[PDB]
Amino acid sequence: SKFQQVEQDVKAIEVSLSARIGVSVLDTQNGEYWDYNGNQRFPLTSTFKTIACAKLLYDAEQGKVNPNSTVEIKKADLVTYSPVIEKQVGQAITLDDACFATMTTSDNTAANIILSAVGGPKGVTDFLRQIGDKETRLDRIEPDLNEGKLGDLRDTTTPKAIASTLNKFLFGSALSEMNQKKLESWMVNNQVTGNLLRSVLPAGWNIADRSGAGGFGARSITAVVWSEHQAPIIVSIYLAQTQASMEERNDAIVKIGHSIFDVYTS
Repeated sequence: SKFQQVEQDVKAIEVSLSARIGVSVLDTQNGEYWDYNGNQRFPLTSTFKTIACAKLLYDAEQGKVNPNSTVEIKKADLVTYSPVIEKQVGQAITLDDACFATMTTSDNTAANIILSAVGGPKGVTDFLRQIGDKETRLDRIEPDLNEGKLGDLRDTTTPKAIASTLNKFLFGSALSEMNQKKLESWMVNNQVTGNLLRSVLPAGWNIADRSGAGGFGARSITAVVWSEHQAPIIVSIYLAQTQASMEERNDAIVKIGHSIFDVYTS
């Protein structure tokens, strides 16, 4: 009953936006969890980027790759929306800087550069299986992975699976404390989600997030929020197959986020 208002708000949105919507909330402090369509599948879109960069750090720890090695940027590699990389054609960028780029701006070419360095979609998926995520899967690179068609299993996750995976990445021991802080900082320094959860975040709270937008109205966000008096809470919100405008989909996320935060601020 704690999340009753949240459920009601999610139900109103699924009606008004005639959409498929899923939410998962994990309270690390007391081991509590709640979801609505938490086992349903939704397109990952840019929320996968966190996984690719987490794998870069993991692979680096094992010595599979040097995060400081550079990769040559060529004009033919450029894909839609690559603000950081489009200014560095003819130059070399380190894998670490490519992760900073894609995590803070969602730069798509930067994401493909990371994918080519960590075994591509197949390597990413195998990594997910190893950490215990049995649902999430990456199958294509940018931009094709954003198709978001109903029933397509490619490049999807469930609100609960990705929430659990983010929990392990940042608070488990798969990554060193150093790499956990690095991954966290990349999410904390995200520059492109000001109109989502950050806009309704309680005074004094912190947030590490990664969002996504794709075909057929796909919109989502995976975040971790916390404060001096509030242990980490993982939030996963996904919308799919809706004709709603981007503003309406952002509105949905801020309304749901607001209700979720209220559970803890009240």
